[PDB]
Amino acid sequence: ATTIRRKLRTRRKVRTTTAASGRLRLSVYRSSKHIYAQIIDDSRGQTLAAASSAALKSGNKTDTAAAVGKALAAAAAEKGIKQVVFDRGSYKYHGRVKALADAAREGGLDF
Amino acid sequence: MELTAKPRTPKQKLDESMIAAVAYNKENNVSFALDRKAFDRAFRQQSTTGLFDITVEGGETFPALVKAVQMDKRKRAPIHVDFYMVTYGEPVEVSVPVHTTGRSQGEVQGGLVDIVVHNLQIVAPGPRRIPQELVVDVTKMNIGDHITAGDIKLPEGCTLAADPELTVVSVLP
Amino acid sequence: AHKKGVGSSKNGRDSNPKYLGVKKFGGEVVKAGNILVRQRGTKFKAGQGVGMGRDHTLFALSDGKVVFINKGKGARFISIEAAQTE
Amino acid sequence: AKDGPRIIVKMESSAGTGFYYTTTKNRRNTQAKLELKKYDPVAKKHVVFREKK
Amino acid sequence: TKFRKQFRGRMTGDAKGGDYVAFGDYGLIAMEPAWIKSNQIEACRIVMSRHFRRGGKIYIRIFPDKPVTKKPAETRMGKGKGAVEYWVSVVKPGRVMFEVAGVTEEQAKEAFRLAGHKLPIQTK
Amino acid sequence: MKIKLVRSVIGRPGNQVKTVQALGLRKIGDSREVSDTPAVRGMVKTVKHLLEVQE
RNA sequence: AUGUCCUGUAGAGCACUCACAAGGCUAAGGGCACGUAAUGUGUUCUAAACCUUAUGAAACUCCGAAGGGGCACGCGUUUAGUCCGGGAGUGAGGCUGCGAGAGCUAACUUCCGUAGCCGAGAGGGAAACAACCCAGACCAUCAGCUAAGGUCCCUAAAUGA
RNA sequence: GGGCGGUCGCCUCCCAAAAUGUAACGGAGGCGCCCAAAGGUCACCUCAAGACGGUUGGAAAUCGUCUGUAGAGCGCAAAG
RNA sequence: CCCCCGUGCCCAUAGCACUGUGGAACCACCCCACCCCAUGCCGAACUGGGUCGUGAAACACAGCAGCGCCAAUGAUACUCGGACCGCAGGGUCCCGGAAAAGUCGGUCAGCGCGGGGG
Repeated sequence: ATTIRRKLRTRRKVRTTTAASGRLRLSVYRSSKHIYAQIIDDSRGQTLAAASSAALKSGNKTDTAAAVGKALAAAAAEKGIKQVVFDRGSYKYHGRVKALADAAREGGLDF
Repeated sequence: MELTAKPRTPKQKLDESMIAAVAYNKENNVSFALDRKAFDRAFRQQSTTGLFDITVEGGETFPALVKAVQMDKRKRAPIHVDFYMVTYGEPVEVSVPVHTTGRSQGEVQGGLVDIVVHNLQIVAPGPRRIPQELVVDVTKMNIGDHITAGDIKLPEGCTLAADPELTVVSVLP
Repeated sequence: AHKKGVGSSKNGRDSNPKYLGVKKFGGEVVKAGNILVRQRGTKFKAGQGVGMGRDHTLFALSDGKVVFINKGKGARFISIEAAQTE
Repeated sequence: AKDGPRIIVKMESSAGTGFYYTTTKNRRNTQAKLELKKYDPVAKKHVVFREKK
Repeated sequence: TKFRKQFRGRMTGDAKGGDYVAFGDYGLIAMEPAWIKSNQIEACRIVMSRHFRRGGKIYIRIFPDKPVTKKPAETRMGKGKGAVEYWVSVVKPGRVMFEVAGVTEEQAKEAFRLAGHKLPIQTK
Repeated sequence: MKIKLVRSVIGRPGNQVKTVQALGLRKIGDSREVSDTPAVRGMVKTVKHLLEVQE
């Protein structure tokens, strides 16, 4: 259940970046292919660049999230580099929410 | 059976003999009028049965039909009704009536003339025309027969409304 | 007191509605809509509720507070054209 | 407000050095006499509260 | 013979209404909310059935609205009591429409009987 | 360019009366012109059938 | 004049509310019936009620305004926007319009609000007669016209077309 | 009108006259609570209701299912 | 100009049904299961690792009315206002604002926005 279950966190998330706008958003995607990130500052915005693979390629779920949490925690974070951020947390918390956010402050960001 | 007239107001619409009139043909709105002599040739014998002309003041020639019937509420001075004219690509309202005619084979057990008091039928008609040819009221009023609305001698094609199952004539003497 | 049938002799009761801020009028944190005496925050009365609507208003100053869950509060960022400062 | 063991309850806490009766009730569904608790008093932290008279 | 209870109430006001329909045979309509005493319309069909026939059924388009509350008369200087009157009130709706022939409107001839006001028959 | 006035008094609600607090004028015997405010072209049209062209 | 937002009456209309008429169908329904392991077999009628036909309404629904308020742009008449105080009144009205409430929609009976009127000023019309059509005044002139009302008379004014 | 009866506080409106917006021997439902939790946090789950035939199962209580302007329920009138 | 995980605008001119198709980069199933997470029971949509296979209804695309859905200044219904028929309603004209169904059309849009390609 996703395109029927996934509805809990959407507008309820954006209520701290739009009720304060002092924290960033966060994409977060399953796929289990690649990893990426792609965030945008303030709820009134939704456009920014990113990157891709061409780094270390060997698919995974656990140890692959914490990576970009620092491997690409500034490569795209041009504007300000870091400026009070908040995580998405769409679904549960398998560990991709941990090993990412717990490897987020690893390189950058002030959460 | 001519036309002319114009008045964009309910002035000559409430002055002895006249009407009000409505038109919305393809690029042809306005509100005409016309007198009211033999202006009750609707539900008589012309109920969509056939379609002559009119020769309006100036241009064109639109046949059209009658667009149901209406007369007048309570009295008998038909306040303004309506008038369809075949020149549109989606309105509704069809005039397919269902009468009552004959000696009434009701004196079999107990029952009088085919009643019916409604003024609405399960009908549909695609374009806009409403032919004139249908019965339904007869067919040995007794039991193990009946004859209402659901299919019958139906204009031309099929039907479309909502739920095909009104009541209309029926039997039940 | 004491009562019975075939007669009755009971009172009746209401309260003060008192809407207050009257639409396009300055702003500040007045009140408006005592549909619910407890009330709640609002910031900036957009005019919400079920179905499409929201009060054509736009007029920044301060917070707002309004109605109940019945219609809707506001809290919108936007003055009216203003956005920079004051 | 009535009196005579039937309906209503008349209990009201007790806390050492945390002067306050809690001043609220419920009912005798739960045990009588005894009445374990916890919860904040004057302020500070939580204090005694064990109920008695 | 209308409601069975569901509390009293109702108020007044006259004009016309809305309940006219293109009849199939020989209509008949009211013309404003005239006078019918309920216990008048309680003598509307039977009077329209002295002996029209052994059997026979047609159609009407109305139904008893009513209550009024009249109260005694020992000293009218009070509130109320209860209905104890009853009335229909209508517009220009259909109520008869024969389906026979030679008879035409024989029972729409002594319909005007219990009718202090004007109630034509028309036709459709 | 040369304006005049209608011909009526009582029998008119306060709505039209708001043509008085607008263009101050007593009686009818002698009427006059007006500024240059097209946003008044609709402040007499209530009982238009009483005035003239502009004489 | 204009910008902008809403209230949701009047009504349409209906599909959650109460009930409404006719047809198809509905009897998981009930009983008249030689039965009789639910009765498999079979039958007859509302009835819940789905669709259709297509019903009403103060307390109905995704509809929709007159009007009104909020402020703003600007001036036409004038202090309109702007509180503190010496002291009032006497609390018990009437009527036409606007709609209901108790009500054989009856009552210069009774409740309500909204313009006016008489409680604080006269007339023509209205036979004279508080709210009705016209009109509210500084004292004096046997000076003029307008609206109502009238153009045969008792007391004005064309039995003019 | 005396007044037995009936009335004396709060809350739902109908009628109240689409902002506020009154009355009434005009009318209908009650009360002066609950709760250590129907409070705060995070999470997942759409309710009555029919149908499919299968249990002690002569309806109904069991379950799977589509439908479901969701018609449940959210502590006791009522509106929102 | 290519296909395409995606954030809005939005809120039925993107509800359902019919044809077929792409799979290798998009996306589904799956595989293995003890361990992070420990699912009312189990680990199946909530689990750790991924190279077969296939894309079948579910993932996509245009054609695509069977009814929906947007569907008009135009006659009606409703209305600030003016003298009147006239009985309260109701009603004539003057006369502004100016529903709905019905008349066509269209419906399976469209623009910025992060890419795996000849």
